[PDB]
Amino acid sequence: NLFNVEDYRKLAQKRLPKMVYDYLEGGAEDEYGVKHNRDVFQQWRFKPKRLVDVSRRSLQAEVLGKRQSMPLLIGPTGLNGALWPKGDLALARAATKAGIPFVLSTASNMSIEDLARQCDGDLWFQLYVIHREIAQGMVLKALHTGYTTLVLTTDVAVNGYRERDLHNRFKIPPFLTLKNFEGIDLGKMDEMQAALMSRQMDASFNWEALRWLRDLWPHKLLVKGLLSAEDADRCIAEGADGVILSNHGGRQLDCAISPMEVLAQSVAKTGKPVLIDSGFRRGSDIVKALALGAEAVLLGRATLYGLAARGETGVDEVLTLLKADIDRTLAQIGCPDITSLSPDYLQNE
Amino acid sequence: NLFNVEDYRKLAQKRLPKMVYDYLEGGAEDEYGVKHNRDVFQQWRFKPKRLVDVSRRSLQAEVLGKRQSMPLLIGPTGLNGALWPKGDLALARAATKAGIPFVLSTASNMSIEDLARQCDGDLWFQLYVIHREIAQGMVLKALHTGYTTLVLTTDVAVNGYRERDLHNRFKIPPFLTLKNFEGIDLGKMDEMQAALMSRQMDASFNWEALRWLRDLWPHKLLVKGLLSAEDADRCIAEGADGVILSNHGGRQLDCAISPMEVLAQSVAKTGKPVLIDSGFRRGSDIVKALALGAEAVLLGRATLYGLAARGETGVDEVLTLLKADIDRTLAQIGCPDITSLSPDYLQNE
Amino acid sequence: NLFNVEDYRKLAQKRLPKMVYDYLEGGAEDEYGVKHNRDVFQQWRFKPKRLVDVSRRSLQAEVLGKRQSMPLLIGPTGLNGALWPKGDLALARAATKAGIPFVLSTASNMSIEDLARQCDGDLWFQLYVIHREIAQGMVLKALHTGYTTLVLTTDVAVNGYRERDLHNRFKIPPFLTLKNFEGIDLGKMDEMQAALMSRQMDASFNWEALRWLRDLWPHKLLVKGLLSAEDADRCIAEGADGVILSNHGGRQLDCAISPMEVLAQSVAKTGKPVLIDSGFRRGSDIVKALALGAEAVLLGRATLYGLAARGETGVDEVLTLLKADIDRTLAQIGCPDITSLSPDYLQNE
Amino acid sequence: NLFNVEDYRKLAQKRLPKMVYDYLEGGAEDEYGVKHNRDVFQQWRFKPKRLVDVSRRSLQAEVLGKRQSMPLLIGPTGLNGALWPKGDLALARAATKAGIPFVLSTASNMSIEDLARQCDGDLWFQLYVIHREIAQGMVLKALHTGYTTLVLTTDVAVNGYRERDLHNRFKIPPFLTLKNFEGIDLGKMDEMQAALMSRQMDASFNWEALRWLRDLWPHKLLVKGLLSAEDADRCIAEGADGVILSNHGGRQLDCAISPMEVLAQSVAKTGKPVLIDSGFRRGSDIVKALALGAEAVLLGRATLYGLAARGETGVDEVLTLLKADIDRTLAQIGCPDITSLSPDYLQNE
Ligand SMILES: Cc1cc2nc3c(=O)[nH]c(=O)nc-3n(C[C@H](O)[C@H](O)[C@H](O)COP(=O)(O)O)c2cc1C
Ligand SMILES: Cc1cc2nc3c(=O)[nH]c(=O)nc-3n(C[C@H](O)[C@H](O)[C@H](O)COP(=O)(O)O)c2cc1C
Ligand SMILES: Cc1cc2nc3c(=O)[nH]c(=O)nc-3n(C[C@H](O)[C@H](O)[C@H](O)COP(=O)(O)O)c2cc1C
Ligand SMILES: Cc1cc2nc3c(=O)[nH]c(=O)nc-3n(C[C@H](O)[C@H](O)[C@H](O)COP(=O)(O)O)c2cc1C
Repeated sequence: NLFNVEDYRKLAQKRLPKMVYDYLEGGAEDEYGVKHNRDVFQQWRFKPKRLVDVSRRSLQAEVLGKRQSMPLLIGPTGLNGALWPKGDLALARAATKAGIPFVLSTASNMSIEDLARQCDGDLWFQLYVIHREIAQGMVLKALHTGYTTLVLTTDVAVNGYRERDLHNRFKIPPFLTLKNFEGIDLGKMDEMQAALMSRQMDASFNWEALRWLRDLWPHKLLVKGLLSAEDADRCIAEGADGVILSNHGGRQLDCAISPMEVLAQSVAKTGKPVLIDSGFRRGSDIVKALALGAEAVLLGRATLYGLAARGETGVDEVLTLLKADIDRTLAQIGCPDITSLSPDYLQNE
Repeated sequence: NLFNVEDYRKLAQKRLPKMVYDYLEGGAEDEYGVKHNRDVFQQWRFKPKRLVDVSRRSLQAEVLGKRQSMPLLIGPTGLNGALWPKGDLALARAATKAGIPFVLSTASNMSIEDLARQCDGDLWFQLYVIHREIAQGMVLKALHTGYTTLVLTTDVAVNGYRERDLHNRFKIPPFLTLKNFEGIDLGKMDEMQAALMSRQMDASFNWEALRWLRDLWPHKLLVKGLLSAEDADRCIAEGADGVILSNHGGRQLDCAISPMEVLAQSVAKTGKPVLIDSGFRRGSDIVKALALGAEAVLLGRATLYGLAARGETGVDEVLTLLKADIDRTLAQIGCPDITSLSPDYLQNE
Repeated sequence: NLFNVEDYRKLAQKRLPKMVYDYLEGGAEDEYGVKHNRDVFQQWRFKPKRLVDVSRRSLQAEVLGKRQSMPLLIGPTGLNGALWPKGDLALARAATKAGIPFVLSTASNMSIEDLARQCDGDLWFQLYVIHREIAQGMVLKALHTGYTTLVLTTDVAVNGYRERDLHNRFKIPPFLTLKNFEGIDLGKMDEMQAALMSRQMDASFNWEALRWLRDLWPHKLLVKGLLSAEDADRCIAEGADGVILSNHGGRQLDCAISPMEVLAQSVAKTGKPVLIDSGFRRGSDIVKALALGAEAVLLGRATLYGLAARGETGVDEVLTLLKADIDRTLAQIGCPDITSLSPDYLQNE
Repeated sequence: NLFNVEDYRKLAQKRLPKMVYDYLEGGAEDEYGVKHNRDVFQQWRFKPKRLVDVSRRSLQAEVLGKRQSMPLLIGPTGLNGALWPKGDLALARAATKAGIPFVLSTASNMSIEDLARQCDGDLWFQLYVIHREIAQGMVLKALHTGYTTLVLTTDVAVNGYRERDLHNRFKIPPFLTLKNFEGIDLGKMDEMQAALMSRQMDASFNWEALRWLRDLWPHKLLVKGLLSAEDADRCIAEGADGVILSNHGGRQLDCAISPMEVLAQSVAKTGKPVLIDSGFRRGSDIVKALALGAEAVLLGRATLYGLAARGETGVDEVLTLLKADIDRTLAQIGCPDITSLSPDYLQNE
């Protein structure tokens, strides 16, 4: 009985040790955030347009100007190897077979260059800045190995207070190593940035630092973790090619608004691509966001449930159900072409 | 203990095999739709008018200009034979004894001409278009056998994702055959529309196609499955004599609005009869809709519970309770004549 | 543990046979009405006024111009004898000891003249009109025996559909007889109004009939069962000295609004005393209504729980707790004199 | 597993006898008040500001013009000795080690002068007026022993109806004595204010009485128990240096609004420090209040859970978690300096 994402979550819960499952499903503090991420979608309902010819439908769409099979992406999630062996490759291959980009996390278990060597799909790289110089190295690595777009996630200045992990004394499984930080120096002055091997990131990274990153990277640049049209607009003003509204899937700040709450506003104010993630499980959630103007939706836990439960095949499976889910929804609301979606198909509840 | 519709649902659940019961009660995906269909009625409460003489009450009303015993109809539901032997006849006979129309489904187990031959009540025919030519045949059949009004349901361009059926591997019971598609050709060119024996309808049927249907049928024409005043108005502009606001009882699109949400607007904009279904269980739900301007309410599952539980007699029983329910409500709110209902008797909550 | 009304309900449920308890606690259809009657009070919260001298408090108040100990009344409830022997007397005596009026029901187990003979408190009479002439007899009886005010309840044109009673085949207990209809004629022409010994009232009683009643009764006249400022205002225009907003404690129309929803409006429009009942259990509910302008609150089930659980003493007990409850609330919100209550002490939620 | 306040409540429930636990956790009547106190915080969510340098954060803040480690205080709670031996000292010492004030209750188990003798932190004194002359004595005592600020709580004109205590026949534990009322007179005329040894306070204390208190005390004066901007403003007009919006943690009036409902208004109207308590458990609740303009938040039950569960160490523990909680929240919303908080970081839900 694997007919939707929730079915995959259930199977994933059965196969993962409790501690790993909690680490994946868990959110910050009371988890009112993850709940809100799901509940916010009920604020909109569909007003389908009847008697529209939907015999020929299209989910094809440009994201940052580049055509892909559907406006979905497998977003950046770290420690995927803890969910399934070579999790990073499995995810990237499923995304490639589906015709959509895959975003590699700075905390991946497979290195930037190894994935590129083993997968020919559209690869994006998600950057966490712990040490500027180290960040510069990874960015150039990604550039030199053909990663098409850079994603700066800015919502982990400090670690989220996830109590499930605290109660389980969650210790990052043995085998899992942060590959991208592998083999890095040890001079005695020419430097002790080695001190920067902590569990905390550079809490000082700011707008000026973004300019630095902007000059460093030549291709499409996105800023992830935004929760206001004002921040999204500033990002564009500073050179970003688009943004990813997100609350990190409820794992950072339990009382953060859902990105869906500032989606329409960010789209109207920035005039640039506004991607989004956090809370997406049903094709309907996805269509609601696209209808409000989102360029694309990034999947977090949805595809991880497929990975955890059945590896690569599970990811392929989750993506085909979601694709068929989206397609079916378009037919039902009378919007044959996904690029024609508009607020017109929605009713605020 | 058979005092209301819910009591009949309970008895029906006891008598039907689980798989058939799930197929009947089930909705699309999370079933937030069927729930919403029920919950929306709580958005209105009654403000009765006291000291009104209600010693003589009338539920009589014209629907599409034709008087009937009460503004209710037994709506189109397919595979009624799966709920009770000769389900279609049982329903039609109960409706006839009650003085209200019965709508035969394109997917009925009794043929268009057989029902007409065995029942003298007001018979309506509900059309699903799978193959144009086949549709034309059924429409002419219905015309020639005395069906008074034609109903085009437009909300099944594609099949609803009903997970209860998927989990039960629901296979349309053996005996049940789609009678109306019986004995149809097999030429080798003069044609393979035989290819059109799938579980999918003509997803291309559009406004132009509606005109075609409009010229084909000479009597009253209604378009069912609408969820916007704009669509309802276009239907009238294209020749329809009225519409049936509906979300197919929550079985097609889980996040569709309830038709009750666009009822008042459709009535004010079209100026033509606006019938409605989806979620009706209590006489109060019915009176609320009539008060908002609905010409009539079509029963879906309510009368099917009566059928499933006690056959024809069960349907008669559900209709007498509902009639007495409506009558009692009119007395209580001080509107002796059902045709005098207005938004004045309601309080938006 | 008898510290509030709910505690008395619990004890009453333990002492009454289930069928009698259901008949008392029950509401119409789904009982969404009784629930709403309780829930509506949460729409207001208190904004107390601090540093006000509340060392000397007063609950004394005029109702229809006549001073009483507190703005409470034990309202009309029929078949009180089914809850406790000589229930009507017990209630009337507790009310008298408390300094508030008691309203005798047309369906009481003790006759109009017997109660007056055995209780010297302020007695009101509640009239149900089944047969005009019979009604005239009771009204004159009440007049001649010293009942101070007449109450016409208008919300039982037809009986409420209470499903608990239907499931229990509730048969009015053996002993209980409708005393006020005792010993009445049997001519053969001079008449068969004997036909009017049914379970249904005069559904034709209207505004003209109210004028008739108005000319018949010389003292204070109140119309009970109103749910709109418009009806309340018409009642005043037709001669009523005040009204009682009420939905009969949720036992008549499950979807009726709570009288609390039209309280402020009725007070502002009529300019006459507006009493109210339906849903009152906590002193806070009572103070909220008084603050919104209600002249007084009638208790229905609250005092019946005291009666059912411990007879007269139980009623005395419920009234002293409620009085102390009200008094304590006045101190806490800083309104020492109950007649100084105003919307100023409330916050709409 | 002691990672947040709720964890300490759980441990406290395990260690305290039920009767003492109920006396601590309990609220007035239905306890809809305490629930509302918690629920109201969900009316706001965070809109963090990204790309802000939060590598250096500050929780330091002035309260009534005096710098302290963070805008928190351990508020006045009586009978602390019933929760842990020498509870008052334990609380005061934990607060002092944390760098924040401690407020001694008039009903403390340790005397005004004994605490001052044993603790050198910032000590505030909370005054309940039962007898004017007795009140004057305590106020002068506090003045002479170095207490920095006086707090008049005005929301106990009468005792709250807490039903948990009534059901448990809660009798103030044996050992616990009201130290501050110790050794006081017994003349025969020069007086029987001895009559004022009841469980009730001076219900007459009013605005004029506040002036009296104002002239008596030379330092900072705060009025606690306010629930309206109008009352808060009057307090300032009468000489108070600030106020403490509060509903006494839901223990006095079950339907009282939460102070959070008049926080912004009180801040805008008075132009003076507006402190607040009632319902605070998560750092997020605290940051929301500060963002709305509160000068500081007083902890009631939160720190008592630490006391009850692990004495002084438990209090130290609750304060370090709360401090780290607040600090983490500031980083996450991008407001490095706690004094820079504004409504800008919130989204009304
Ligand atoms: C186990 C797990 C690991 C994650 N790792 C990262 C990461 O390394 N970098 C990043 O930018 N986001 C990371 N995220 C956040 C995701 O990019 C995404 O914002 C989020 O999961 C979306 O919400 P959803 O899980 O409801 O889809 C992670 C999320 C989860 C659940
Ligand atoms: C078992 C079942 C079969 C149905 N079959 C049909 C059909 O063949 N044609 C059609 O137009 N609607 C069909 N409907 C939808 C109904 O016409 C009606 O819109 C719906 O049931 C109304 O909602 P309700 O079930 O809450 O009353 C069906 C509904 C159910 C529950
Ligand atoms: C058992 C029972 C009997 C009643 N009998 C009468 C009656 O004879 N006449 C009348 O006017 N109202 C009658 N009422 C309605 C009450 O006057 C009153 O409106 C109602 O109970 C108020 O609501 P509450 O029960 O929540 O207080 C009755 C209510 C109950 C629960
Ligand atoms: C057990 C207990 C004792 C209290 N004693 C006092 C007191 O003596 N004086 C006072 O002003 N407030 C007193 N309070 C109220 C507190 O000062 C504070 O307003 C309240 O607890 C804040 O709510 P919270 O408990 O949700 O934090 C008490 C509260 C509790 C729970």
